[PDB]
Amino acid sequence: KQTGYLTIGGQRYQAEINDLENLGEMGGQVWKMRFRKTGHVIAVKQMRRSGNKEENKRILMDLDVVLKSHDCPYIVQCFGTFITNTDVFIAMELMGTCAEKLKKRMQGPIPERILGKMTVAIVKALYYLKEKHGVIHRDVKPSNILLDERGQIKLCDFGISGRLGCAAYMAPERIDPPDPTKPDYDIRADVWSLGISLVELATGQFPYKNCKTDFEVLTKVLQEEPPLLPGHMGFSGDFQSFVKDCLTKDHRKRPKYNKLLEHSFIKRYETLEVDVASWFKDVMAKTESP
Ligand SMILES: C=CC(=O)N1CCC[C@@H](n2nc(-c3ccc(Oc4ccccc4)cc3)c3c(N)ncnc32)C1
Repeated sequence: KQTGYLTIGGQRYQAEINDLENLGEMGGQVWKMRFRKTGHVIAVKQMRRSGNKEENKRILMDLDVVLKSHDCPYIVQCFGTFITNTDVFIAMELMGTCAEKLKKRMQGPIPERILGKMTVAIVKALYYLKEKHGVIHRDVKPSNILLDERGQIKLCDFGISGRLGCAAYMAPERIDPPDPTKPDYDIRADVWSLGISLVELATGQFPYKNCKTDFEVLTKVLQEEPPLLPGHMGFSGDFQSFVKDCLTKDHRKRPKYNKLLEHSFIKRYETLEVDVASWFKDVMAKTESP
Protein backbone atom coordinates (compact mmCIF):
# COMPACT_ATOMS: atom_id res chain seq x y z
CA LYS A 1 0.00 0.00 0.00
CA GLN A 2 2.53 2.64 1.19
CA THR A 3 6.06 1.10 0.91
CA GLY A 4 7.94 -0.35 -2.05
CA TYR A 5 11.53 -1.39 -2.65
CA LEU A 6 14.13 -0.14 -5.15
CA THR A 7 17.35 -1.93 -5.74
CA ILE A 8 20.01 0.35 -7.24
CA GLY A 9 23.80 -0.09 -7.35
CA GLY A 10 23.59 -3.42 -5.57
CA GLN A 11 21.71 -1.90 -2.59
CA ARG A 12 18.02 -2.39 -1.61
CA TYR A 13 16.05 0.67 -0.35
CA GLN A 14 12.57 1.20 1.09
CA ALA A 15 10.76 3.77 -1.08
CA GLU A 16 7.66 5.56 -0.05
CA ILE A 17 6.00 8.21 -2.27
CA ASN A 18 7.50 10.96 -0.24
CA ASP A 19 10.97 9.68 -1.27
CA LEU A 20 10.34 10.39 -4.95
CA GLU A 21 10.18 13.70 -6.85
CA ASN A 22 7.93 13.61 -9.94
CA LEU A 23 9.88 15.45 -12.65
CA GLY A 24 7.34 14.81 -15.38
CA GLU A 25 7.05 13.02 -18.68
CA MET A 26 9.69 11.18 -20.59
CA GLY A 27 9.77 12.06 -24.35
CA GLY A 28 2.79 4.52 -22.80
CA GLN A 29 2.83 6.47 -19.46
CA VAL A 30 6.34 6.92 -17.97
CA TRP A 31 7.59 9.54 -15.55
CA LYS A 32 11.05 10.74 -14.69
CA MET A 33 11.43 10.64 -10.91
CA ARG A 34 14.30 11.46 -8.59
CA PHE A 35 14.83 9.10 -5.70
CA ARG A 36 15.76 11.39 -2.86
CA LYS A 37 17.61 8.73 -0.90
CA THR A 38 20.28 8.39 -3.61
CA GLY A 39 19.96 11.22 -6.13
CA HIS A 40 19.24 8.74 -8.92
CA VAL A 41 16.78 9.87 -11.53
CA ILE A 42 14.77 6.87 -12.67
CA ALA A 43 11.94 6.10 -15.05
CA VAL A 44 8.65 4.87 -13.56
CA LYS A 45 6.17 3.18 -15.89
CA GLN A 46 2.47 2.65 -14.99
CA MET A 47 0.66 -0.45 -16.27
CA ARG A 48 -3.03 -0.14 -15.44
CA ARG A 49 -4.96 -3.30 -14.57
CA SER A 50 -7.71 -1.91 -16.93
CA GLY A 51 -5.14 -1.30 -19.75
CA ASN A 52 -5.14 -2.59 -23.31
CA LYS A 53 -4.60 -6.35 -23.10
CA GLU A 54 -2.00 -6.40 -25.91
CA GLU A 55 -0.04 -3.45 -24.56
CA ASN A 56 -0.05 -5.06 -21.09
CA LYS A 57 1.12 -8.43 -22.53
CA ARG A 58 4.02 -6.62 -24.22
CA ILE A 59 4.98 -4.80 -21.05
CA LEU A 60 4.93 -8.04 -18.99
CA MET A 61 6.92 -9.99 -21.61
CA ASP A 62 9.53 -7.23 -21.88
CA LEU A 63 9.74 -6.98 -18.09
CA ASP A 64 10.25 -10.69 -17.75
CA VAL A 65 13.27 -10.42 -20.05
CA VAL A 66 14.64 -7.34 -18.26
CA LEU A 67 14.33 -9.07 -14.84
CA LYS A 68 16.40 -12.01 -16.00
CA SER A 69 19.01 -9.81 -17.75
CA HIS A 70 20.54 -8.40 -14.59
CA ASP A 71 23.88 -9.82 -15.71
CA CYS A 72 24.02 -8.01 -19.10
CA PRO A 73 25.71 -4.54 -18.93
CA TYR A 74 24.14 -3.60 -22.22
CA ILE A 75 20.44 -3.87 -21.41
CA VAL A 76 18.47 -1.36 -19.32
CA GLN A 77 17.81 -2.54 -15.83
CA CYS A 78 14.81 -2.78 -13.60
CA PHE A 79 15.15 -1.38 -10.10
CA GLY A 80 11.81 -2.61 -8.73
CA THR A 81 8.09 -3.17 -9.14
CA PHE A 82 5.21 -2.04 -7.06
CA ILE A 83 1.81 -3.66 -7.34
CA THR A 84 -1.37 -2.03 -6.15
CA ASN A 85 -4.99 -3.17 -6.51
CA THR A 86 -5.37 -1.21 -9.75
CA ASP A 87 -1.85 -0.75 -11.15
CA VAL A 88 1.69 -1.94 -11.55
CA PHE A 89 4.56 0.54 -11.30
CA ILE A 90 7.85 -0.47 -12.86
CA ALA A 91 11.06 1.36 -11.96
CA MET A 92 13.62 1.35 -14.74
CA GLU A 93 17.06 2.70 -15.43
CA LEU A 94 16.65 6.04 -17.12
CA MET A 95 18.77 6.73 -20.16
CA GLY A 96 19.30 10.13 -21.69
CA THR A 97 17.97 9.61 -25.22
CA CYS A 98 17.86 7.18 -28.12
CA ALA A 99 20.02 7.20 -31.21
CA GLU A 100 17.10 8.33 -33.39
CA LYS A 101 16.69 11.52 -31.33
CA LEU A 102 20.43 11.93 -31.09
CA LYS A 103 20.67 11.95 -34.92
CA LYS A 104 17.94 14.52 -35.03
CA ARG A 105 19.82 16.71 -32.51
CA MET A 106 23.11 16.25 -34.34
CA GLN A 107 21.34 17.30 -37.62
CA GLY A 108 23.83 15.03 -39.25
CA PRO A 109 26.50 12.34 -38.75
CA ILE A 110 27.34 10.87 -35.34
CA PRO A 111 31.14 10.32 -35.06
CA GLU A 112 32.54 6.90 -35.81
CA ARG A 113 34.14 6.70 -32.35
CA ILE A 114 30.73 6.89 -30.72
CA LEU A 115 29.27 4.46 -33.22
CA GLY A 116 32.11 2.02 -32.48
CA LYS A 117 31.27 1.96 -28.81
CA MET A 118 27.58 1.67 -29.71
CA THR A 119 28.23 -1.29 -31.97
CA VAL A 120 30.12 -3.14 -29.29
CA ALA A 121 27.32 -2.65 -26.76
CA ILE A 122 24.39 -3.37 -29.01
CA VAL A 123 25.90 -6.51 -30.61
CA LYS A 124 26.70 -7.83 -27.16
CA ALA A 125 23.14 -7.08 -26.00
CA LEU A 126 21.56 -8.83 -28.97
CA TYR A 127 23.90 -11.81 -28.66
CA TYR A 128 23.14 -12.04 -24.94
CA LEU A 129 19.39 -12.00 -25.61
CA LYS A 130 19.62 -14.79 -28.16
CA GLU A 131 22.13 -17.00 -26.29
CA LYS A 132 20.72 -16.64 -22.77
CA HIS A 133 17.05 -16.15 -23.38
CA GLY A 134 16.42 -17.45 -26.90
CA VAL A 135 15.16 -14.05 -28.00
CA ILE A 136 15.40 -12.84 -31.55
CA HIS A 137 14.91 -9.05 -31.10
CA ARG A 138 13.42 -8.43 -34.60
CA ASP A 139 13.34 -4.66 -34.34
CA VAL A 140 16.84 -3.35 -34.35
CA LYS A 141 16.80 0.36 -35.16
CA PRO A 142 18.09 3.63 -33.77
CA SER A 143 15.08 4.24 -31.52
CA ASN A 144 15.98 1.11 -29.55
CA ILE A 145 19.58 2.17 -28.97
CA LEU A 146 19.93 4.26 -25.82
CA LEU A 147 22.70 6.46 -24.51
CA ASP A 148 23.22 8.36 -21.26
CA GLU A 149 25.46 11.02 -19.74
CA ARG A 150 27.53 8.35 -17.96
CA GLY A 151 28.56 7.24 -21.44
CA GLN A 152 26.55 4.01 -21.30
CA ILE A 153 24.97 2.52 -24.35
CA LYS A 154 22.21 0.04 -23.87
CA LEU A 155 19.40 -1.71 -25.68
CA CYS A 156 15.90 -0.31 -24.87
CA ASP A 157 13.39 -2.52 -22.92
CA PHE A 158 10.65 -1.78 -25.41
CA GLY A 159 10.17 -4.87 -27.56
CA ILE A 160 13.21 -6.51 -25.93
CA SER A 161 11.24 -9.74 -25.64
CA GLY A 162 10.99 -9.92 -29.46
CA ARG A 163 7.82 -10.61 -31.61
CA LEU A 164 5.54 -12.25 -28.88
CA GLY A 165 5.91 -1.50 -40.57
CA CYS A 166 9.70 -1.08 -40.60
CA ALA A 167 10.36 -1.87 -44.30
CA ALA A 168 13.17 0.62 -43.75
CA TYR A 169 15.30 -1.88 -41.71
CA MET A 170 13.93 -5.13 -43.27
CA ALA A 171 16.47 -7.63 -44.57
CA PRO A 172 16.13 -8.91 -48.11
CA GLU A 173 15.16 -12.46 -47.02
CA ARG A 174 12.31 -10.98 -44.94
CA ILE A 175 10.65 -9.23 -47.86
CA ASP A 176 8.76 -11.91 -49.81
CA PRO A 177 9.31 -15.03 -47.66
CA PRO A 178 7.62 -18.41 -48.43
CA ASP A 179 5.59 -18.53 -45.20
CA PRO A 180 4.99 -15.25 -43.27
CA THR A 181 2.63 -17.13 -40.89
CA LYS A 182 5.72 -19.22 -39.97
CA PRO A 183 8.30 -16.42 -40.48
CA ASP A 184 11.24 -18.65 -39.70
CA TYR A 185 14.18 -16.19 -40.02
CA ASP A 186 16.94 -15.93 -37.46
CA ILE A 187 19.26 -13.37 -36.00
CA ARG A 188 20.90 -12.64 -39.35
CA ALA A 189 17.97 -10.41 -40.31
CA ASP A 190 18.75 -8.29 -37.19
CA VAL A 191 22.37 -8.11 -38.31
CA TRP A 192 21.16 -6.49 -41.55
CA SER A 193 19.05 -4.03 -39.52
CA LEU A 194 22.09 -3.17 -37.44
CA GLY A 195 24.04 -2.44 -40.57
CA ILE A 196 21.35 -0.12 -41.93
CA SER A 197 21.17 1.63 -38.54
CA LEU A 198 24.94 2.20 -38.59
CA VAL A 199 24.87 3.69 -42.11
CA GLU A 200 21.99 5.93 -41.16
CA LEU A 201 23.70 7.17 -37.97
CA ALA A 202 27.14 7.50 -39.58
CA THR A 203 25.88 9.52 -42.58
CA GLY A 204 22.95 11.29 -40.89
CA GLN A 205 20.89 10.02 -43.86
CA PHE A 206 18.61 6.92 -43.81
CA PRO A 207 19.81 4.89 -46.82
CA TYR A 208 16.18 4.97 -48.31
CA LYS A 209 15.14 8.61 -47.50
CA ASN A 210 14.34 9.28 -51.22
CA CYS A 211 11.63 6.64 -51.27
CA LYS A 212 8.09 7.87 -51.18
CA THR A 213 6.31 4.67 -50.10
CA ASP A 214 6.97 1.65 -47.99
CA PHE A 215 6.84 -0.65 -51.07
CA GLU A 216 9.45 1.55 -52.76
CA VAL A 217 11.86 0.96 -49.92
CA LEU A 218 11.44 -2.82 -50.24
CA THR A 219 12.17 -2.57 -54.01
CA LYS A 220 15.44 -0.79 -53.13
CA VAL A 221 16.45 -3.36 -50.56
CA LEU A 222 16.08 -6.08 -53.18
CA GLN A 223 17.16 -4.34 -56.34
CA GLU A 224 20.02 -2.12 -55.27
CA GLU A 225 23.50 -2.82 -54.07
CA PRO A 226 23.75 -2.81 -50.24
CA PRO A 227 24.00 0.75 -49.01
CA LEU A 228 27.58 0.73 -47.81
CA LEU A 229 29.36 3.56 -46.00
CA PRO A 230 30.56 6.28 -48.39
CA GLY A 231 34.23 6.92 -48.95
CA HIS A 232 34.27 10.73 -48.58
CA MET A 233 33.69 11.02 -44.79
CA GLY A 234 36.90 9.62 -43.37
CA PHE A 235 35.50 6.30 -42.10
CA SER A 236 38.06 3.64 -41.08
CA GLY A 237 38.52 0.52 -43.23
CA ASP A 238 37.42 -1.48 -40.19
CA PHE A 239 34.12 0.39 -39.96
CA GLN A 240 33.54 0.08 -43.69
CA SER A 241 34.28 -3.67 -43.56
CA PHE A 242 32.03 -4.19 -40.52
CA VAL A 243 29.08 -2.51 -42.24
CA LYS A 244 29.77 -4.36 -45.51
CA ASP A 245 29.71 -7.69 -43.63
CA CYS A 246 26.39 -6.76 -41.81
CA LEU A 247 24.89 -5.78 -45.21
CA THR A 248 25.68 -9.02 -46.96
CA LYS A 249 22.58 -9.36 -49.11
CA ASP A 250 22.62 -13.19 -49.28
CA HIS A 251 21.69 -14.06 -45.71
CA ARG A 252 23.43 -17.45 -46.07
CA LYS A 253 26.74 -15.59 -46.14
CA ARG A 254 25.81 -12.86 -43.63
CA PRO A 255 27.70 -13.30 -40.36
CA LYS A 256 26.06 -14.07 -37.02
CA TYR A 257 26.82 -12.07 -33.89
CA ASN A 258 29.40 -14.53 -32.67
CA LYS A 259 31.45 -13.92 -35.82
CA LEU A 260 30.84 -10.14 -35.73
CA LEU A 261 32.23 -10.04 -32.19
CA GLU A 262 35.57 -11.22 -33.66
CA HIS A 263 35.65 -8.35 -36.18
CA SER A 264 38.53 -5.85 -36.11
CA PHE A 265 36.02 -2.96 -35.61
CA ILE A 266 34.68 -4.54 -32.46
CA LYS A 267 38.10 -5.51 -31.14
CA ARG A 268 39.32 -1.95 -31.79
CA TYR A 269 36.42 -0.33 -29.96
CA GLU A 270 36.67 -2.66 -27.10
CA THR A 271 40.18 -1.26 -26.34
CA LEU A 272 39.90 2.32 -27.52
CA GLU A 273 39.22 4.83 -24.81
CA VAL A 274 36.30 7.04 -25.97
CA ASP A 275 34.80 9.62 -23.65
CA VAL A 276 31.18 9.04 -24.75
CA ALA A 277 29.93 10.73 -21.49
CA SER A 278 31.56 14.09 -22.21
CA TRP A 279 30.56 13.95 -25.85
CA PHE A 280 26.92 13.21 -24.96
CA LYS A 281 26.81 15.96 -22.37
CA ASP A 282 28.18 18.46 -24.94
CA VAL A 283 25.53 17.47 -27.46
CA MET A 284 22.70 17.70 -24.97
CA ALA A 285 23.87 21.17 -23.89
CA LYS A 286 24.23 22.58 -27.44
CA THR A 287 21.06 21.17 -28.88
CA GLU A 288 17.26 21.42 -28.44
CA SER A 289 14.94 18.45 -27.77
CA PRO A 290 12.71 16.84 -30.45
C1 LIG B 1 4.73 11.20 -7.24
C2 LIG B 1 4.23 10.43 -8.25
C3 LIG B 1 2.80 10.01 -8.28
O1 LIG B 1 2.17 9.85 -7.22
N1 LIG B 1 2.21 9.82 -9.48
C4 LIG B 1 2.79 9.97 -10.80
C5 LIG B 1 2.91 8.64 -11.49
C6 LIG B 1 1.58 7.89 -11.50
C7 LIG B 1 0.85 7.94 -10.16
N2 LIG B 1 1.45 6.98 -9.21
N3 LIG B 1 2.81 6.69 -9.14
C8 LIG B 1 2.94 5.88 -8.09
C9 LIG B 1 4.31 5.36 -7.84
C10 LIG B 1 4.52 4.05 -7.42
C11 LIG B 1 5.80 3.55 -7.28
C12 LIG B 1 6.89 4.34 -7.58
O2 LIG B 1 8.19 3.94 -7.47
C13 LIG B 1 8.48 2.61 -7.21
C14 LIG B 1 8.97 2.18 -6.00
C15 LIG B 1 9.34 0.85 -5.85
C16 LIG B 1 9.24 -0.02 -6.92
C17 LIG B 1 8.72 0.43 -8.13
C18 LIG B 1 8.33 1.74 -8.28
C19 LIG B 1 6.70 5.65 -7.98
C20 LIG B 1 5.43 6.16 -8.10
C21 LIG B 1 1.69 5.64 -7.46
C22 LIG B 1 1.12 4.88 -6.40
N4 LIG B 1 1.85 4.24 -5.50
N5 LIG B 1 -0.22 4.87 -6.25
C23 LIG B 1 -0.96 5.59 -7.09
N6 LIG B 1 -0.57 6.36 -8.11
C24 LIG B 1 0.76 6.35 -8.24
C25 LIG B 1 0.83 9.36 -9.63
